[PDB]
Amino acid sequence: VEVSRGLENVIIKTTGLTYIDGINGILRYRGYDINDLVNYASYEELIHLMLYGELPNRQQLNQIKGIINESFEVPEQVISTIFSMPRNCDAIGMMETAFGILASIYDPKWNRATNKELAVQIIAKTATITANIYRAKEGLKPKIPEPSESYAESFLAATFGKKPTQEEIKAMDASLILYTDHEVPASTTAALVASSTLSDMYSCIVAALAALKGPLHGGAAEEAFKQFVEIGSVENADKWFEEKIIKGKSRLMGFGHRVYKTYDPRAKIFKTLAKSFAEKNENVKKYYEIAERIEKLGVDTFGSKHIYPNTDFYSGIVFYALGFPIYMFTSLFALSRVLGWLAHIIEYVEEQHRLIRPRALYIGPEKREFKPIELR
Amino acid sequence: VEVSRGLENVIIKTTGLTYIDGINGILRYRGYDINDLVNYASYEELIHLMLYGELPNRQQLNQIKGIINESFEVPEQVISTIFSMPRNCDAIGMMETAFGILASIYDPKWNRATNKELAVQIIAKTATITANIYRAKEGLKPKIPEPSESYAESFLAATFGKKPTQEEIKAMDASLILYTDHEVPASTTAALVASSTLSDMYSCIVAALAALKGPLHGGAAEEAFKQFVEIGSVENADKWFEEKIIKGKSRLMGFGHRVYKTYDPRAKIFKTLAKSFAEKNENVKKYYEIAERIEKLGVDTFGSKHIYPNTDFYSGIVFYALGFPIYMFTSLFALSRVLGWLAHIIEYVEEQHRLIRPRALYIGPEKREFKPIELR
Repeated sequence: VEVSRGLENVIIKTTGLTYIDGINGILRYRGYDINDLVNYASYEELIHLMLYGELPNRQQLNQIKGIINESFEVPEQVISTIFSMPRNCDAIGMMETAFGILASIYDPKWNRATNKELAVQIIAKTATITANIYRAKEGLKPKIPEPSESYAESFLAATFGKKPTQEEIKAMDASLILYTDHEVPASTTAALVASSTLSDMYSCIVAALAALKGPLHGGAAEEAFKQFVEIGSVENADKWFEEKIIKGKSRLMGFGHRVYKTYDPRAKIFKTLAKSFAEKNENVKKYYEIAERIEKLGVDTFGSKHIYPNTDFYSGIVFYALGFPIYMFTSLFALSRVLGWLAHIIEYVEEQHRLIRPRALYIGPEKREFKPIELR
Repeated sequence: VEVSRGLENVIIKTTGLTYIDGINGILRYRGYDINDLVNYASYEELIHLMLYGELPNRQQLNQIKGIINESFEVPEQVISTIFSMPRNCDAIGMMETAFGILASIYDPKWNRATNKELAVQIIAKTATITANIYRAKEGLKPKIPEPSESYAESFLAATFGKKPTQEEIKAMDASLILYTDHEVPASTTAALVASSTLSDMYSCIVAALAALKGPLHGGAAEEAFKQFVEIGSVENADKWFEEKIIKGKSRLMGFGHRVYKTYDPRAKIFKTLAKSFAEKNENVKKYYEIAERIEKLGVDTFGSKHIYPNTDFYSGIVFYALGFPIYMFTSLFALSRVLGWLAHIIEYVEEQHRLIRPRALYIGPEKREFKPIELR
C-alpha cells in the first residue's frame, strides 16, 4: 500500500528555526552554533532568539525576563489537582493534565500582537508545573517559582527548596538550550496538528505532551541511565557489555546513528557537563566513568563510522547530578523542548497555516446486507 | 514552497473501518450501510462491529454490555477537578483535562489481549465524563451513570437525572452511531500520532481532544445551529438568507463537504430524527421549520455546485431536542467519535505500527558568528 510510513519523507512545514547539518555534526538555532549559545548566551536569550528571530539587546532581554518573572503563578486548580494525584503517577501524565487546566482556564486566542508574549508566559508556567510535579511526587508541599537572576535559577530553587549553586544553574541553563529544538518528532508533530485547527496554545502543548508520554519518544534518558545503575561499577562495565550486548540480542540504549554522521553536538556538551560534576561528586563520577567505558565499547564494537552516543547517553547523568530522580528525566526534556514546540506552532499559525487532514486507504469488507442478530 | 501542507494527499494509514462514496452519498461501517445500522442495530452493536470486526451475536453483545455497565466509575480526582473549574470553561477543555487524569491514574499498557476490552471501558467513562461536564457547567451535583438497558439510556439518565423517553434513547443511540467515524480529521490524526509513540490509550484520546478543541475542527454543530437561533422564526428565513448568504457572501454553515457531492447520508438521518421530535415539541418544530426553509434555499442556490446539507446541519437540532445546551454539541460529537478514534489507534498499533516523525524544510538564516549583547 502507498502509505507514507511514519510520515518519514513528509515535509509538514518549513522552518526558519533550527538547522541540523548531519555531515559536519553542527547544530544551529537561527544560524547560531549551539556551542556559542551555550557558552556565551542563555535560555532567556534563546527564548527571544527563537520567538522574535534575533539575539536580544539588553533592553529586549530585560523585557523577556520581566514577562517570565511576572508569569510564574498558575491557577489554584492546577496546583491542587497536581497534589491530589497519586504520587506514583507518570510525570508527563501530570503535565498533560496540568496543561489541560491551563487551557480550560486561560483559553488564549491566537493573535499576532500577543502570541510571542503568550509563549514566554507559558514557558514561565512550565517551570512552575515541572518543579511542583517533582514536589508532589515526593510528597512535599507546593512552591511557586519566584523572580531571581535567571529562569534556570528560579526553576531549581522552587524545585529543591534551596538556592542552587552556580554550577547547577549553569548546567540547567545549558540543558534548557540543548533540548530546545531538533527534528520534528511525534510531540512537535502532535502540537502542529492541534495548532492547525487553531486549538489554543496551551492545548497544543497538551497534544505534544500526550505524544511524548509514549515510551518510543519519552523515556530515553531514563532507560539509558538505568543501564549505568545496573552495571553498578566501572569494573563491571566490560563483563556487562559482553553478556548482555554481545552474546545477548536486545541491545544497548542511548546510541544513535541516523541524524549525524559522526557525533551529536548536543551529546558532546552533555558529556562535558557530566564530566564537570564528576570531579566534584563521587556518585556522579561513578556513573560518568561507567558511561565512558560503555561509550568506547559501544562505538568500537559497532564502528565509529556508524554510531555515537546520543543526547540521552549523558543527559541523565547531568540530571542526576542536579538532584533529579530518574522519573523526572523526560519532564526535563519537555521543560526545554516546549520552547521549540511554541516557536514551531507560532511559525505555523502565523506564516504557514493549513488545516491538517490526511487520508486513510480503505481496505476491508465490501458492501454487505444487514444481518439480524438471531442469525449471526 | 508548496510542500505537503495539510498532509491532504498523504495516506497516513489503511483502515478496514469506514467506507465513503461521495458520488452516491453512501457511508458504510465495516461494510454495513449507516442506514441499516441506525435503523436496525445499536451503538453497542457498532462498538463490537468496529472493534472486533463483525456484528455481535447475542452472547457477544451481552459481553459488550457487561463491560460497559461495570466501567462507568472514574477516579475521584476526575470529579474533583471537573467540578473545581470555572463554570464557563470550554467543555472540550474540561474533557481533555479529565482524560489526562484517567491516563495518569489508569496508565493502561497496550496489549492485544486486552486492547479491545479497554476500548469499551474507555467508552463507558467518556459517557460519565461528558455527563458530568454538563452537570459541572450548570452547577449541578455529580452523578455517575448506572447500568440500564442501554448505553444511550445510561448516559441520558446520568446527564439529566431523569428517565429518558424511548424516543430520546433512540435519538441518542442514532447520534452515537452517526458520528462514530469519518475520514481522518485533525483529532483522529493527533490520536494516531500519539499512538505511534505507544502513548497510553487515554492520552491518545487526550491528543485527539486537543485537536478537536480548535474552532477549525470543533464547533461545527454549534455554528450551524446558531444560524437558526439568529433567524428566530420561519417567517424571517428568506430575509436572512438573502442578507447573510447571497449579499453578504457568508458561508452557509452545515452545507458543503470535501467528499460528498450529494446529500450527506448522515444529514438525512439526523433530519428524520429532528422531524420526529418536531411533531411533539413546539420549540424543536420552530427550529426544524426554519432549518427546512434554509435547506431549500440552500439547495436551490448551491445544489448545482454539488453543495448540499452535511452532517452538522441538523445534528444540533437533535441535540437541542434531547435537552442539550449548545455548548455541549461538540462534546456529544466527541462522545460518539471516540469509538472511531479508539478503533483507528488499535488498528495502527496492532497492525500498522511505525513511530511518526515527519520533516521540516530549513529556510531561514545562514550560519553566522556569535554576537555579544553589547554589539546588538
